[PDB]
Order: sequence, then structure tokens, then C-alpha cells
Amino acid sequence: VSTPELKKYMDKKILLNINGSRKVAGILRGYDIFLNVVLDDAMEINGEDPANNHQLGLQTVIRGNSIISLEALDA
Amino acid sequence: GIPVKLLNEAQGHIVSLELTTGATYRGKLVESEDSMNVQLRDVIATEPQGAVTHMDQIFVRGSQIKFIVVPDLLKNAPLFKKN
Amino acid sequence: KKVNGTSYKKWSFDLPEMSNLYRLSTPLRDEVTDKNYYYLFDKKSFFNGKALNNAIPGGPKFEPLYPREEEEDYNEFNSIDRVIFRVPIRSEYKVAFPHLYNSRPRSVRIPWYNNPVSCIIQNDEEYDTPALFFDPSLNPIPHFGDFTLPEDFAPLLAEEEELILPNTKDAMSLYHSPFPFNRTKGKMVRAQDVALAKKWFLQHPDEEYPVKVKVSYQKLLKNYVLNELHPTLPTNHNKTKLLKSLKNTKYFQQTTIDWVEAGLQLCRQGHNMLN
Amino acid sequence: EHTIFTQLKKNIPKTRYNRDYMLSMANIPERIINVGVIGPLHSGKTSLMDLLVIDSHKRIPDMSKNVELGWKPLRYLDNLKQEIDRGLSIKLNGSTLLCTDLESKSRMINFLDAPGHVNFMDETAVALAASDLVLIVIDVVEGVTFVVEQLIKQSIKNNVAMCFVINKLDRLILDLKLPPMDAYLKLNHIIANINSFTKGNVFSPIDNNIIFASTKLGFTFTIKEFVSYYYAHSIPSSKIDDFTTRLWGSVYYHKGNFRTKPFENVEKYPTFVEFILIPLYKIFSYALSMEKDKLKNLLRSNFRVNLSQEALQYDPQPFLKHVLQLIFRQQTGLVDAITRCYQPFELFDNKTAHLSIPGKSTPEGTLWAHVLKTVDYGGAEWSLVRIYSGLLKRGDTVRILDTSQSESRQKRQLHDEDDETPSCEVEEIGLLGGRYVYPVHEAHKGQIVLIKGISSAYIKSATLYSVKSKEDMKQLKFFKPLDYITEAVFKIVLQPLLPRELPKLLDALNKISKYYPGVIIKVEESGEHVILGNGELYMDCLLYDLRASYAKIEIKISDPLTVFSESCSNESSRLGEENLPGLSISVAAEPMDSKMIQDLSRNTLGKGQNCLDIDGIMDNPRKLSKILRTEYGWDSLASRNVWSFYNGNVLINDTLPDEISPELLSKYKEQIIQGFYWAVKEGPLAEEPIYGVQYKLLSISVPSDVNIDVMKSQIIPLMKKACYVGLLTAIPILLEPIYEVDITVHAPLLPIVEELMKKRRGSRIYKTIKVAGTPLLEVRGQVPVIESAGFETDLRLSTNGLGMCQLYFWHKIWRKVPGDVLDKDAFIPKLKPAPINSLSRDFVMKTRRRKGISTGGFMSNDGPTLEKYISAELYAQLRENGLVP
Amino acid sequence: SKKTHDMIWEKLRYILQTQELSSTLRESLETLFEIRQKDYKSGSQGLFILDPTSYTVHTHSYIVSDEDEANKELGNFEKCEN
RNA sequence: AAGCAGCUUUACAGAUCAAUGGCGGAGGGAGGUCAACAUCAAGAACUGUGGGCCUUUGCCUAUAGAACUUAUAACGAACAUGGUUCUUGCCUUUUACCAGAACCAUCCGGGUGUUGUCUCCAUAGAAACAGGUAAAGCUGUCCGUUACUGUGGGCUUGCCAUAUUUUUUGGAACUUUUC
Ligand SMILES: Nc1nc2c(ncn2[C@@H]2O[C@H](COP(=O)(O)OP(=O)(O)OP(=O)(O)O)[C@@H](O)[C@H]2O)c(=O)[nH]1
Ligand SMILES: [Mg+2]
Repeated sequence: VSTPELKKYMDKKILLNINGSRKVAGILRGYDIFLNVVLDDAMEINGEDPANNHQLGLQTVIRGNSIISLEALDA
Repeated sequence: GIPVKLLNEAQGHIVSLELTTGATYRGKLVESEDSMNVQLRDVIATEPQGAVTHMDQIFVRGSQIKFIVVPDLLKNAPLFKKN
Repeated sequence: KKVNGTSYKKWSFDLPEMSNLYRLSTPLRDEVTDKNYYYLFDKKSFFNGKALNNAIPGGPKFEPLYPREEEEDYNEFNSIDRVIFRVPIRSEYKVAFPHLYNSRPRSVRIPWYNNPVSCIIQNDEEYDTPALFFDPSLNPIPHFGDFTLPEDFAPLLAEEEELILPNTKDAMSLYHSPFPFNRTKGKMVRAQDVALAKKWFLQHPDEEYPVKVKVSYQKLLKNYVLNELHPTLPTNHNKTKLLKSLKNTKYFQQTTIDWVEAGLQLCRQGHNMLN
Repeated sequence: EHTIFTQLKKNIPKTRYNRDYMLSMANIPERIINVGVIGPLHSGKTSLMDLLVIDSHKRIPDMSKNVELGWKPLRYLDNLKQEIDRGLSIKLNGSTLLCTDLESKSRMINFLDAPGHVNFMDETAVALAASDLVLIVIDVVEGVTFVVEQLIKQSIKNNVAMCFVINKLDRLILDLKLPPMDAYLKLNHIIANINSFTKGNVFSPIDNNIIFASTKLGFTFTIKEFVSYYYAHSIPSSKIDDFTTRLWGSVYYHKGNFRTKPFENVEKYPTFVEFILIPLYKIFSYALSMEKDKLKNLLRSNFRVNLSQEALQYDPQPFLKHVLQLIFRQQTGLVDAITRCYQPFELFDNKTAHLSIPGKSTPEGTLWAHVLKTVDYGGAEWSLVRIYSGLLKRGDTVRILDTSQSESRQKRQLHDEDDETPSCEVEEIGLLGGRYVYPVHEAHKGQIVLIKGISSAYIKSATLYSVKSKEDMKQLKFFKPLDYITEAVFKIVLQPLLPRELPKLLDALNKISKYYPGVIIKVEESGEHVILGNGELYMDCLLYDLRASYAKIEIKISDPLTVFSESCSNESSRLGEENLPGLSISVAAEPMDSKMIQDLSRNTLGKGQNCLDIDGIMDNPRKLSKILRTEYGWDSLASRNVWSFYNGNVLINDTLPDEISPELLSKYKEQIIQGFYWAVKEGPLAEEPIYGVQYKLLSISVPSDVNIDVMKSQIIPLMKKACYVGLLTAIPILLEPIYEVDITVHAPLLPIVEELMKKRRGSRIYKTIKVAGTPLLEVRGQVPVIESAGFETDLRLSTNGLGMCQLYFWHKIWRKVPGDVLDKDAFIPKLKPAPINSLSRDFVMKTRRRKGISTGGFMSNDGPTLEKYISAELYAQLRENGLVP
Repeated sequence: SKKTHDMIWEKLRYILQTQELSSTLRESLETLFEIRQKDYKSGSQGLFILDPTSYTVHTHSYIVSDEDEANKELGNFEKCEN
């Protein structure tokens, strides 16, 4: 019905936690009414910051059902 | 419904939200939606195991939240009256 | 249903009866609907003309409120080589703005400014002109499967088919009407208190009347101002009226007779008193 | 004698809310919003405040039985005794209310209704500076007249959002009796007329920018409010947002589906007519005409509205108001438009950068507020203040800088100490409530409150700051002096009737210069007192309080005068000289360009999305020489050597010692300009200000010896003497101000008005607009202010009340007075208006005798002549050539 | 014939109110609306030489849907044996 | 604006036919050119109740109720007279007079609320009992339907879409340490 308001964030590097354990931080391009969020230059954060981190793809889309919280690291 | 309307009353008011993941985000409320997904400012975050951090801005999906704590004063908010 | 009872107070009428009395009353009604007609001719301007010793051209003339006027101060303030003469300060200017165009105004009262310019369209030529109608003298207005609702969804009041009822043209004439024809209920007044000819000299007469009757408009205004200027308020402790205290006495009895019989009974009694 | 005002705390009327919940919403800056209600004369602004007050309060003691019925309006925010008697708002007034929108989100809203009369255009300049958005109230009959056009252009200028209320819809049916299609085209003509003046934003009832209202009958609505009450029950909940967009704007409906083209075989109206105007006019028709038993069934069936048993025995106008109050229940659609229009993320930073200098956001430790005006509110002297940062409690001490000092103090803040600012204590804080003051212990960010104890520290506005550290004082911003739109140009000279009452006059003139912020009160050297005002009504409102409220004395008062300005029409062995030979300064004069003068009157210099404001017009001297060379075609040397723009005038250095030693000139430059400000303020003709003269400093002589003590003190009176010699040689003229006129008359009465404009002197009608749908038409013209004495009431008596005009001075039109100013043989008749060729001589000679400059027995003419300044031997040399008369 | 003539105005008012018009024609149409409020005082001057009873009232009730005999033939020459 | 569901009634058939609970009832309507008491011009103004301070008054705070009259200010969209004093005007003087003021009164009236009286028309009932005031079901008992059903009326309701990411058609289930 109503679109979530992410409007200020877009174009800002954002960390968000998906479903049970996973945390993913990436630039955010698009959002829809289900909160499905597509962000580019995705990286999967882990305990060891440089080491266990692995990039995902050039463009990644996320189902809104697996989003627990969204925090934007930036202005 | 009144419970969501009340959340609008919370807006701009320091509010505490407990996630169904177990965390606790206490801080100011920037925005809310009928979905109930709430985004906060200057939140003090408490992880499920107690580790506390501080985050400049936050957004949380509505489905996740277990309960919200809103300003005690809201209680006598005008809308509530039955008649 | 039209009055409370035979004590005859607090009447209440319906719309057809009220527009009918409005229609009969047209030789004696007010016949003016905008308050901008009374611009420099209301009683606040009349009070100022008395106090400033000015004369509105249809208004009354009074004595000077401050007859000690001829004193003056020899000063360079209002000299002729000081004053720029562009517009002659008329007396209508001195009453419209009493504190600007008057050196030393006192006991003047603040007048009302304008009202909105009243553009009320009335229709009197034909009964068959509708109540809502683009009259002449109005300027024209020169300008210029996707979505579906369920059928039988209608606007509000769609089951009532007509906009103009047969009493709307009468009711809007009563709406813009002055007192008492805009009211459908009200208390009774005493036959003394219905001032039928009062509205005639509270208006400008016309240029066509001769001079002996324009004075009669000006002399009846002067009586109207002096009653409005000096109110004599009634006191509340006057609880003993005459007829009420005479009724309580055993020496007065009560009946109902004809007016002419009561008039002849007071001429015979009044003759027997003086004789 | 002065106001009506509830003094007692226990008689302040209770609210439906508990008012402590309202004060706790003051903690949140985003929650509170500040709307000021502006509009034309008698537009329904105070009446609109009547609706918001009596629906917020539960029982008002000032409200009578005629006011509880429809008969007389509660002008609750017209509390002054003069405002009751004039029937007219005069002062800015307001009320702080807790209001809910359609989403039932309550928030604290600070209303402030401006007076709509055009002579009180100073009071709405306060409301434009105070408010976050303006609620521009328009009557549907007059529509967008010219005074509406400025209130749109000013709110764009002040970086303030706007939201329109089309008012008086009862006149659209009960006065004018338009059929429902013909009134839709009235509304569509108005909304298409406000969209041309709002250059960027489109305004439309779908976009929730426009509210429809008829305030006498006590209702107001948006189309979003109206759908959400009565149409949202029937259509699906996913359809209500798309249905209200198909509601205005030439789209038709028939049997479940929508089309832009008209339906065939069906007499059909647009969707706004069929769903809103047709059900509205049936309420107007049936509450006046349908039987009360049949109408009671149509209000349950369609509106779910029960008429009371007491409500059936009503008169027709209270019954129509009681129905239209039952329908259109609260003003929730008004508040929802006020909520949805204001965007603080876009506007609040540009509003601050317009009232003060553009800079970064001051920190939250700084208390920082803008003192708008001093208000005689309820038998006391309060200060109207809006807080922009920090927190203010009762009893604190704050630094209060008068805004007239803030030009230099902001300039001295750059620095490439102490005793800077007087301090007053916050004695008491209150919320304006119309007829009362509600006391509060503190006042948070973003809200308008009233503070007692500030008013002695300033005149006519102030800035209020309370800084913690000295380093934090470096970043705070000072407000600019407030842009009252009309210049005070209507002149009245007064003195008291008794000479021993003069200290009581000087006390009351100091209260009026605070309370009436659009005045310019000055004292002449002859001892008389000059008051500058906006119009006839503005003086008559002023001189009432001067005679009755603020000084009980009687005073002598002259006829209406005006301010004159001085200028040239040419230029001109041109030199100037002091009795000592050490100083020789030659100044030439020239008329400025007409486009150059007209843009400086608009307070900004430039053209075509490139303009430089007058405050920082020295700070970009490279950019300034680009603007002057490209836009106006000046010389490259004249572009570089401009020194100062004082008001409507310009100084150019054109000399050869500037090509020799400009550094010697530069140490004396700040006082040549100070002497230049000393010359523009009082000109050579009749001690009048100078306007539109291009000064060129031709030469300057420096004595064989440098004394910093003496050469500084001597060049300032000589430069003022030197500017006079340039102006008088350059064929001087006299300028007069020109009011612009906005006449509203019925169409047959137009040749009465055209003959009425011919009786005045310099009057001309420029445009005649047929006001659509109405019998009246709008007449736009001009009149000189010296001729506009009683112009307003000559119009109304000749048209028998069907005429009305507004006299205003927005555009600063200065026109040459048609005479020649140096005419020794001009015929000035006594007691009669002089002819048109004798006007410039007359207006100067009478002004020089008010001032006392020219002293005669009865009429002795020593004109403004070029011989008391230049040497007498040179003045005889000028006569033989025929250059100087 | 006020009743039908009001209906002519009402349709003519629907022209410059709800329909787009060519420009030069449009200002003439609203000038007719301007003459309406000025009450037709500049279209009512002529040579009323005949009294209303000196003109024998032969108000000819011919309509413009009648074939009207087109009698050009009497303007030709003929030969009166009369 | 309709069917159903819910609620409230309802003619009711009812559970109980007990103790209950709700709503009403414990001496009528409309009126009167009837009366008697109040009350009707003031910090934009009132009264009652609770608490705190000082020592009853007063102040502060909380709460309840405010008939009538007032904003181009007054019970009355009406308007007469008199007294004293000052200033005029007719001018022999005194009433009688002229027409402005200021301060006061008189007179013709008006609103509202109580209580009584009078005319007209009434009659359930539980209007049964007992307590008192300036007042009354004011209180206690009390009884009429009845507190849980189904038929019949009204809405204050449902949000008209009931399984496919933010709520109610399941990411559930299983095993392990410490204590
Ligand atoms: N027909 C009509 N007249 C109205 C309406 N609202 C107000 N008026 C009239 O408009 C005039 C001015 O009303 P106010 O509410 O005082 O208007 P305002 O905006 O305060 O006017 P200013 O004080 O001059 O700014 C009065 O004569 C009112 O009776 C309305 O809804 N309809
Ligand atoms: Mg106003």
C-alpha cells in the first residue's frame, strides 16, 4: 500500500542484517513496497573484517522478508 | 487502528523498541509507517547478549519488533477518548 | 404550533408564511440590503458630526459640543506659507477619519470601515426564472478501463433528484433580507415598538423632494441621534407596577368590555372628575 | 478602554485537550509548526481563527448567544477596542492550538492572523518572518486581485511555504446565485490564476494545497477530507487514494467508470461538480427550503447526521450554519493541508539564511531567537519572539542586540570583545492565546512565545542570543532588519497643543515607534515631529492611540504631506571649494538608468537568474564589475571604481590622483562615503533625501601637510557641500511618490471612476480587469500620494458604496513633479491648488518653510540656489552665460 | 421573446466558457457579453419615423425553412394588355 | 444505502422463574395579557466543591455547573419626562421656554429561574413501605421488562476481499552442556 521511506539513504553505504545471522553492507540503489532492497558492491561482513569478508556481486537484490533492521553508515 | 496512530504520537519522542531477535534499540524516532517499521536517530543499541553500541541512524522492519515503549505522557493523548 | 398560546409570546413560522408576509410588506420594508449604503450616514458618523461640529449634507445639525472654539495660538504651525494645498479637506474626510483630518478631536467615536462590496443578484422580473441562474451583468468566465468503481456507487444526495425546490427563490430572498424577515421565530414586540417609518429617514431621501420635506428628514434624524447618544437605562428594583398593585386591592374588579365602551367610560369618568 | 482581555487565570477558557500535552509537544522541533494567516482586506482571516479557537476550547466566556448562532462573528483575535469599532484587524494577533490531522496525529500549531488591509502590510511582514508556511485566504468573489499577487510573491521571497484557502463560498451561491457548473468554472478560474504567480509549484485540490471554505457558515474542507468522511465507506480501501485524484480536473463519471471525454446520451458534469458541488448546493438548498422532517431523513441516510430537537426550531441562517457544522465536522482537513505542505528539510535552512546571513547551523548550546516585534498585548508590553536554537527559561539573562546594529556587528564578526550587547532578564514567558496569555515556565525551539522584559533593549525588532563560550560567539548569526514591504511615505507633522506636555509626547512617540513597526518617526531641527505612515487609515489608527491610549494630551496636526526625493536630468569649470584653500573637491552628477534605479528599488542588482543583493554587493568587487559592465553597459573604468550603493544612489571615483595615488585616497575613503551618506540623507533642495543620482568624484585636493585629526573632520562636511554643487548644476528636479491603486467597482459604475481619476492630478488607469463570474470589475491605476487625500472616500460616496480602493506603495514609483524647481516667477496662488507648471516650485518652497530653511515674513522666495555654496564671484560668472538663472 | 432569447444566450454562453475558441473571434463574443451589462444602449438608434399605429402592422410571419417563390420574374419586362 | 455476524432494543416462546445485574418507576401533561420571590451592566466580569499558605478574610491550586443580557457593546432592533449645575437663545420679571453639557432620578416596558395558584385533558402504579431538607425516587427497601437463547426492528461496528515478504492458514521440528 504505502512505500517505505528510505528516500534520504539511497546512494549511501548501508549495513543491514538479513534473516538468522547474516550481515550485508552495500551501496543501496532501489527499494519497493515489500522493502525488497537492491544494492550494488555487496560485501558479506564476518568476524574477521578483511579476511572472512567476501564480495557477492555487482548487483544484489534482497527480499524484504529477510530484513531484520537497516543501519546506514554515512551521513 | 489506534495502536498505530499512537506510534505517530511517539514520533519525535524518545522511544524504546525490542526486536524479535532479542535486541533493544532506544533512541529518538525519525519516521514511522502503518506497516509499523520504525527508523530511529541517536539509538543506543543493546545486542541480545547485552553488548551495547551507538548508531547514528537506524531503520527496522515492522515485522521484527516485539513491542514498542512510547512516552508515558502520550497516555492522555486526545484521540484515545472513546466518545 | 405558531405561537406558544393565548399569552401571545414567542411566535414561530414556516417558510411559505414568512415569504408571503415578506411580499405584502414591500411598501413598508427596508428595501436596502448592503450596509455600505450607510457609509457616512450611520449613527457613528452622526455622533462625530455633532462633536466635530460638521454637517453631513443630509445629516442633522447640532449645537457646538465645544463652543469655546474661537481661542487660538499665534504660531507658525498652520500658516499659509507652510501648507501645501492639493485637495480641499471636505467635511466627509473629517468624519471618515476623525483622528487624521482634525486637529484636536475629542468625544469623537471610531467609525466602522468598509464592508465587503456587496454583489447580491436579485431577480424580480419573472417567477419562472430559476433560483440558480447565470444573471446578466455577471462577467463571463473565459477559460480553456484504468480505474473502475462498482456500479450503483452514486454521489451523496443522488436519490433526491432536484436542486432547486419551489421555495428556494423565496428563501434566498428572505436570507438577504433585513430584520425581521430573515427570522422565522422571535418574541413579540408592542405595537408602539414597531417603528414603521423609521427606516425612511434613516436613508437618503432623493434629490427629487422639495426643500420643506428634506428638512423633515434632517429633523427626524436629529431626534434619532439624541436618543442614541443619551441612553436612560431602566432600574431593576421597580417591582411595583401600578395596575399590578391596584389588582391586589379588594377595591378594583376586572372584566372585558369593548374598546369604544371603555373609551366612552373614560370620557364620562374624566368629565366627572374635573367637574 | 484599550482591549478586551481576560485578566484572571481562572477565567481562561478550558480546552478539549489538557494543554499540558500541548506543551510537551513543544519539546520536539519537528512536531510544532508555525502558520501565519495572511490575505486581502476582509478575506475571512479572523473568522477563520474563530473556527479553530471555538473547536479547540470548550466554553468561551466572551461568546454570546448571537455568536453561538450564525448572526455575528466571534472576532476573537480582534481584541483591541479599536479593532472592534473599526471592524478590522489592526495588530498582529494569534493563538497557540493543539490540532489533529486526518491521520489523527496531534501537534502544536502556532497561528498568527495578519491584518489584511494594505496599509498594515508591515504587520504581515512580521507574520511572513515568523511563520513556517502561510495560509493565504482568498475570497471567491474578488479572486486573485493585485494584493493577492504580492502575498504570493512575498511568500516565495521569504522562503515560506504557502497553502490557499478559497473563502466565502456562500457568496458563490447566496449572493451571486451561480448555477453549479458556472461556479466550478469560477473555482477553476481562480486556481488557474494562482498557478501563474506561483512560478514553480502547481496548486490543486488533489495536491492538498487548496482548502475550500465559507467561514460565515462555519465550515472548511479539502477534497481529501470530504472523501474520507463520506465516500471512503463505499469504495474499497485501496481505491480511496486513486478516487480522490480522479475528482478534480475535467474527468467525468457514469455508472462505475471514469472518462476524460463527456459521456454520450447523458447530461453529465465533471466529477468535482457531481460529487462535491452538487451535494454541497443541495445542502444550501435544502437547509433553506426543504421541510425539517424530510431533511432530517436525508441527513441520516446520506451523512449519518442527526438534527437535534432544539436544532429544528432555528432561524434559516443559524440552521444553515448548524447543518454545515454537523457536516464537515472539524477543521481536520485544514490541519492536514498545513501538515502536508510544510517541509522543514527544504525550507527551514533557506528561511534562516534569508533572515540572517547564510552560514552553517549554529550549535544546540546557543540560545538563539528572533525578536519579531513589541506587542501591547493585554495591558502590558510583551515581545513577540520566535526561538531558532536552544532553550529559554524564565529568569535567564540574554544578550539582546537591536537589529539596526546587526549590519555592523555581523561585519565586525569576521575579523579577517566586551561591552558588546546590553543584557535584559527574561521576566515572564507566555503563549499568545487571543484574548489571554497562558503562562509557561520555559520555551523550546521553534515556537512563538511572548516574553516580558525585552522591550526596553531595542526598537522595532531585535535578535536574542545567549552564548556560552567566546569561541562559540564567533559563529552566531545576526538577523537582518525586517523587510516591511510598504515604505512609510505618507507624512504627518505634529506638535503638542501645550508646550509643557512635550515630554509626555516624546514618551508616547517612543511607544508608537516600537508598536507600529512600519513607521519612521523623526524629529526636525525646528522642533516639530514628523511621522511617516502607510496610508490614511494607518495614521488614523496611529493618532487614536497617540491621543487616547499612550498620551492623554491634545496635539496640533498638519494636513497630509508626503516625502519628496531629489534627482537631476543632466550634469555639470565644475568645482567646489572651502574658504580654506586646503580642500578642493569637484563632484559631478548624472541621472542613473531607469532600469538601474528600478532594480535597486527591488533591493537586488542583476537580471536573468543572476543577481547580487545589496548587503554583500561590495564583497565581490570582481563580480560587481562584471554585472555593471554586462547588464547595464557601463565603462570598464566606471565599473571598477564604484565605492558605495547608498539607497538609490551610487558614487564613482573618476579622478587623476586616483591614477596617481589611490592609497592616499584609500585612507580617506571611508569618510568621503560617510560624508556621502551625510549628503544623500538631506539634499540641497529642501532637506529631502536624494534618489537616482549617479555621483562622479571628479577631483580632490590634499593640503601640503597631513593631520589625521583635522583632515578627517573637515572633509566630511565639505563632501556633503560638494555633492550639492554637483546636483544643483545638473538641472535638479523634485520627485514625488506614486501610489498604485486597486479599485473594485461594479461594471456600470466605471465611468464614474474614470471621471474620478481625472479630477486628481497625476492619475492614470492602466488596466481594467473583468472579474469573472461577478458583476464587479477590478481597476488598477496610479495616483500620487500628495493627491490621494480622501481619495478612498471620494470613490465610495460617488459609487454609493459599490466601490472600494486600496492604496499601496510596493513598487517605489518616484515620478518627476511636473514643474521646474528653479522658477522665481512661478505663480503660487494662496488657498488654491497651484497650476501644473508651478508644482515643483510650490512643493519645495512650502517644505523649506516647514523645515525653517527658508525664512520669510509672509512669502519670501530664496530658492535653493547655487550661490551660498560656490563663491559669489563665480556665481556672477554663471549668470552671463545663461547656465544658471 | 425573452424566454427563448435567454436560451439563445445560455447556449452562446456555453461557447466561451466550456469550449476552446479561436482568439480574434473570442474577444468579439465576450464584447457581446459586455454590451449585455451595458443594456444594448449602442444598438438601439435608428429612423423611427412611423408611429406604431401609423405603420400598419404587417409583421410578416415568414420562416426561413419555407420555399419563398423567388419572384425574380416581375423585374423583367412584360406587356400589359391591362 | 442493503444480507450475515456483533451490539442495543423489541412483540415475544423462553434458562432461571432462586441470589442477582441493567434500564425505568416510589403523586401527570399542555397551557394563563395569573401572582409571589430572586436576578438582569461587570478586572470580560459567575457560582459551588476539594486541597495548600497566612490568621475567618485573602492568596494559590484542582474540580463541577453556569438560565437571561452585551461588541457598529445592552434587558426594549423602541424612546419620553423631571431635578441640580454650567454655558447659550427668545429678552421687563416668574413659571412656561430655546438647545448643548455633566451628574442624577422618575415613568412606559422586557428577559430568565424558582415556587404557588388557575383553566383544560389525563390515569398506572410498586404511586408499596420508612427516613428529611427550602426542594425531589434525595436515600434505603421495592417492583416493571430483564441479567443466557431463536424469530423481528435500529447501528456504534466489520473496512468489500478470506492462505502467496510487515501481523490471523505456521521456518518448523530435534538434540547437547552447566546448575
Ligand atoms: N459571505 C461571507 N462573508 C464572510 C465570511 N466570513 C467572513 N465574512 C465577512 O467578511 C467580513 C470580514 O470578516 P473577518 O473574518 O473579520 O475578515 P478578516 O480577514 O479578519 O478581515 P481583516 O480584519 O480586514 O483582515 C465581515 O463582514 C464578515 O461578515 C463568509 O464565509 N462568507
Ligand atoms: Mg482580520
